[PDB]
Amino acid sequence: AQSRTLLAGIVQQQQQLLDVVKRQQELLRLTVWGTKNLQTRVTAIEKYLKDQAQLNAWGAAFRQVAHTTVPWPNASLTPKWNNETWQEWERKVDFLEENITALLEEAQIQQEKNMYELQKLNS
Amino acid sequence: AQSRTLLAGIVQQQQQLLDVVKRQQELLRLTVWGTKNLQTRVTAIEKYLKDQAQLNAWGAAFRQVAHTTVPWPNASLTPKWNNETWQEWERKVDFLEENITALLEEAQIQQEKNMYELQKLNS
Amino acid sequence: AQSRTLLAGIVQQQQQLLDVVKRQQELLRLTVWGTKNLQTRVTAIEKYLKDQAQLNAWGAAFRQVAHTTVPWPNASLTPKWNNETWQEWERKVDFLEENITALLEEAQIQQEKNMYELQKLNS
Repeated sequence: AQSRTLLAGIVQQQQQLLDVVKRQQELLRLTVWGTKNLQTRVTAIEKYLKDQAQLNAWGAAFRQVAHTTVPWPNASLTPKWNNETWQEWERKVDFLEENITALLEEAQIQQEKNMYELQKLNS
Repeated sequence: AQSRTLLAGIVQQQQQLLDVVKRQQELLRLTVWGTKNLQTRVTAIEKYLKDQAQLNAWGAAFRQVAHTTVPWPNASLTPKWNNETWQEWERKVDFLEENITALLEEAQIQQEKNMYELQKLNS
Repeated sequence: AQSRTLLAGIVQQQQQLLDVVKRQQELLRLTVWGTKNLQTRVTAIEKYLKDQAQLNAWGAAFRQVAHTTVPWPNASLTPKWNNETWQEWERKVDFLEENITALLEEAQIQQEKNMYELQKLNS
């Protein structure tokens, strides 16, 4: 009179939920790539911003043998405050990622065991 | 002596977990919109960067009837390398999204069936 | 002849899945911070873009006591269309976040109850 058939469905439902959770993990990685990719473009833009500062006044002098160049900084480069804070951000993802992998590995071992034990009841 | 009341709670817990997973999917879409929205702003910025290149030296000549215009490229536009790679990124999200929807649809059909069978035991 | 040992494993598997889901929530917050952080950098860049517009032609005149300054807008600032739309984006995350917390709180109360009832069967 045991509801093993019902347990088989419940145990299977957990497996399907585990698979979807894993998919979210891979989808999250794709989103992280887009954000980082934008930063690479930003670095290229700072460089061009610097080139402007070089552009100030050309030929602004026809009775002098000199050219005035004023390369005043344009892109505010972050050396420490963002870098140190950004490293912390990347690291937290690393600890959470490692933790999720540990739980997933345990769920797989346990999920297989739950199913293996179920087979023994009706093997 | 069967623990159907306990199964009712377990089956219900799976339904609540399924709902939260779905919420993460919608939340993920909102995050994707913010990243893409930033790219649209970036495209507008490249345009203004191009306008600078046009600015070089105005009136830098009062004894000549000519103006020196040097529109040297400023924004490095990505035609293929990023576009081809970005398309792949968007596509992987598409295949993972389609896969998650398939698993969710199966979980709903199965979740309802697990509950429907439980009612039969105590209907 | 009841499979309580099997239920103990199934109930435990749900707890492990709940923990991983929570981790995704915290990981999602880190991703949101990176996107917003990029916007702060963008605001700094608009400012420097504005400074360029100020740079037009310096010393472009040695027989006149005047300087031509043309600060034509450079960064297209979004006052309403993006702000109003961005607020909606942040708000939807707020409603989904609040909803996920409610479901998580119910799952914890129910998860503990499912385990508590199981102990009674074999306490």
